[PDB]
Order: sequence, then C-alpha cells, then structure tokens
Amino acid sequence: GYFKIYSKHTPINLVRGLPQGFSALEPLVDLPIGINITRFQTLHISYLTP
Amino acid sequence: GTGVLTESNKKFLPFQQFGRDIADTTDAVRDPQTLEILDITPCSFGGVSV
Ligand SMILES: *[C@@H]1O[C@H](CO)[C@@H](O)[C@H](O)[C@H]1NC(C)=O
Repeated sequence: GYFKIYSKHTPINLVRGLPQGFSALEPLVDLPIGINITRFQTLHISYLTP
Repeated sequence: GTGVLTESNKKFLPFQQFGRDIADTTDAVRDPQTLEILDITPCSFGGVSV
C-alpha cells in the first residue's frame, strides 16, 4: 500500500540509446496511497508554435 | 541500547536514519530532534587477568 518513487538525474552526452553504466537511484518520496495499480501511462508537454 | 554517542561525519543520505555495521549492528543513529549523525560505540569492556 505504499507508492515508492526512486529518482536519479544524470547528465548524459549520448545522442541516442540507453547509456551503459551504473547509477544508484536514491529514494525520492514514499506515499501511503494504498490503492491497486495495474497500468500506467506517461504524460508529455506540448509546445504551441505559430 | 547502551554506549557512547560521539558526533560523527558519516555521510548519511537525507532518507537514512541509522547505519548498521557489517555485523548488522546499529553503528550510527540520526538524532530524531536535531537531524545530526551520532556514532554509537559500545562502552569499554575487556578481560581482567591477575
Ligand atoms: C523538532 O523536531 C524537528 C525534526 O527533527 C526539528 O527540525 C526541530 O528543530 C525540533 N524542534 C524542537 C522543539 O526540538
């Protein structure tokens, strides 16, 4: 019943592809939401241009 | 427990509360009120030969 998020932000100079290397993900926040989750979707930003 | 609490320079992460030693003993503790790191050392003991 705890929704735990771990995060890590690294500067990558690679142009394409998942980098090869090691980086540990420090915890970001844990929330006692206590709900059932089976699916998820990502949200992106939209840049409106003339 | 029981021991000597010495202020220590353990590099505790913000989400870490205590540091178990290799022997899984709580070597260091974060003070709950003042968020500082205190190393715990067992009080002096030894054998006494005559
Ligand atoms: C109360 O505890 C909080 C969190 O450890 C700490 O930031 C604050 O200084 C404490 N204040 C008192 C009154 O001890």
